[PDB]
Amino acid sequence: QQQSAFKQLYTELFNNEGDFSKVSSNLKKPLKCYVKESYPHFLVTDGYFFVAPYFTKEAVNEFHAKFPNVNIVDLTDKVIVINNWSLELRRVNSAEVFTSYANLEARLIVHSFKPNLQERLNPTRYPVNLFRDDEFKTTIQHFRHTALQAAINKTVKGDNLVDISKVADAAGKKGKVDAGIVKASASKGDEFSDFSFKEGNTATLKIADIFVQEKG
Amino acid sequence: YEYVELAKASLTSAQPQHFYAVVIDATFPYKTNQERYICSLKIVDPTLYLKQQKGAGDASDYATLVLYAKRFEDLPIIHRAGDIIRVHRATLRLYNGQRQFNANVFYSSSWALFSTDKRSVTQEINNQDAVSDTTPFSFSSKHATIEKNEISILQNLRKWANQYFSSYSVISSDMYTALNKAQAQKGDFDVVAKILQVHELDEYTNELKLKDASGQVFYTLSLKLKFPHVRTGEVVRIRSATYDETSTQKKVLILSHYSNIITFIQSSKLAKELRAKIQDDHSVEVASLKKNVSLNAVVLTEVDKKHAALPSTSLQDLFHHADSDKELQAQDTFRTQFYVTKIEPSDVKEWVKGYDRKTKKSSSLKGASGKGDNIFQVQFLVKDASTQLNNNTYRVLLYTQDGLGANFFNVKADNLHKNADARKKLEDSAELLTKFNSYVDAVVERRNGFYLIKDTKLIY
DNA sequence: GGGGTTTTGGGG
DNA sequence: GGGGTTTTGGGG
DNA sequence: GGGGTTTTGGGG
Ligand SMILES: [Cl-]
Ligand code: NA
Ligand code: NA
Ligand code: NA
Ligand code: NA
Repeated sequence: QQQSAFKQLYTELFNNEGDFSKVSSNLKKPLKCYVKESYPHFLVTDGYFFVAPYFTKEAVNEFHAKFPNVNIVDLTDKVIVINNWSLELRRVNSAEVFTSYANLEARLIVHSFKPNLQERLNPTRYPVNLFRDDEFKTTIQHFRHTALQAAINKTVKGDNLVDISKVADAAGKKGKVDAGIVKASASKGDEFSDFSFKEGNTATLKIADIFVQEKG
Repeated sequence: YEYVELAKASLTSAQPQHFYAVVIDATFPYKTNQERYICSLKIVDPTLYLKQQKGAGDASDYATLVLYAKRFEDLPIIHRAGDIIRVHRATLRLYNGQRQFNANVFYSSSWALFSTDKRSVTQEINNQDAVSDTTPFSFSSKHATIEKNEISILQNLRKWANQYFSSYSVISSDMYTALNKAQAQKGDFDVVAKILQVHELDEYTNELKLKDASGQVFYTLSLKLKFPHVRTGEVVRIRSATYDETSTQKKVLILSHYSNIITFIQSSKLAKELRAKIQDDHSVEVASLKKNVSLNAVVLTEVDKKHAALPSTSLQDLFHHADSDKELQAQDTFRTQFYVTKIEPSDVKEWVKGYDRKTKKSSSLKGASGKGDNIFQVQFLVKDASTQLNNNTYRVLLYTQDGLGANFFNVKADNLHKNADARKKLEDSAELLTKFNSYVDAVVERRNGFYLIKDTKLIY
């Protein structure tokens, strides 16, 4: 039994080809999470891991309406309740986005959240980046392995085996090692991109904009 | 500079004192806030190293050393227990009954590290010789001076360190928690275990497979940059680990930025005893092979003993740099690790072909014997951590006509169209090889631009 | 007081 | 000059 | 000091 709500949710999203409709319905309930940080990075925890929520322009406007006495960028150490939310898979540059792995990111899209101002939460372990977890990284590697193996079996055909004479009597034979490089897919660039999940799309606010909207 | 022994240092002076001591434990240097870094260590010497042994239980006694700095680079990275540290200008006080030496490196204090073994950890990793037995391998500030009179102090302390480590555990039982009791700990704890496997999870991270004296196996992530000294078969002390409650598929320890992984000097009695006592466990692997999806890595092969000291080379280097890098061009034999994405030819029955040694031609055995000597002509398409994100798969051959890789499958070449036993074993091997999380550890020989597997055999 | 530095006598 | 430090103004 | 950073958020 997975004690971490975020790990179970994100793992199921990846195990179901990034299809949010295929993830268990009994997991799409409101999320009560502790705000670890709010700026420069807004990070929330579930008592075990921290993830970065992605707020829609609607979500913040609604928040600023029902809660005028509350700045979002100052919610550090406070708790929030995400009533309406969705998850989606996105292709990113993991060298720049720390809340990602192997150029993939499962995003928590927030549509509606209420700040339970001054609610003291239970003592928990130090929160770690879900995208740095051994099992979760492995789960993402499995996801990539499946996509890669499927692409390779579709792309590579005809058994173009190296002729045995090339490696027999190689006394006076010299070759270049790049002769062993085989393209894995019909991808346009040097990066493998032949995935079947449809990259989710949704406009989200940059944490910097919400900072300006609250203190120019 | 006058050097004082640990138990003889003054608790009343509050004046800066100096000493030489053997380091037995240390946190990694860590940041506490916006301007401070700390490194905490446990130190011993001939006057302070063992608790009143009667009802003590051969537990180690020690002083503590807390080093404060404004920069990460001003603190010592302790990769190994048993080396020596020389400290200048430390103030001593009693902290909960024990002797605590404090030193502000950001002010006027300094430290220097000396190797007890012939080479420092970093010098062993890079295969370098030490300048001399009186040269510190690391030190704070822009300069370190060793006076003629210190030479005897250093030499005598080294001799003592070896006597101490070979006669005592040093890291006594009260200094760590058995892995099979890790789940019972309220917070963090320490570990002393043998590294059974170092699995390159990705470009920046190793996954260590650990097993301690209790027989329990645990995995933990270890950054390559942070702990470059991790080696299979070696015993380490892990300072500060926590039990991961959220890992369901395997037992995992979580490490923090202050956590440290420490090896032992050659003379270590504890390390010697654990290297011999703790033995390889494939119980996790065997169990995972029964599951459709294994979150646990399985190294399916083993290389010949004569190669167990050969350093590994990534696929990125093997296929993209072997014709341009000076060091790679001078070698024909390499060791590497990878996972198999696809095996060609697709039909397992065609893995064995008849080979005509005169014409250097192979042919299908569907028509049988008329093709010559039976050989394996298998072509693996592989990938690894170094080439994980690219759009390539790499060819690695198992062409056994000249003897290379003949016993890879533990199945002598035979007509697979006729021998059901051999065909079945190979089909099973094919499924294992292409399964997610299955990896191959192999030695290859470069021949006419291709890499042929040799001195490697499946162990499942 | 004492470093390293240049301030080369004096702030906080 | 400026730190850390305690010397709390002044050495070399 | 048996600990919690980040132009370092895969040494810190
Ligand atoms: Cl060649
Ligand atoms: Na001065
Ligand atoms: Na001066
Ligand atoms: Na001064
Ligand atoms: Na002063």
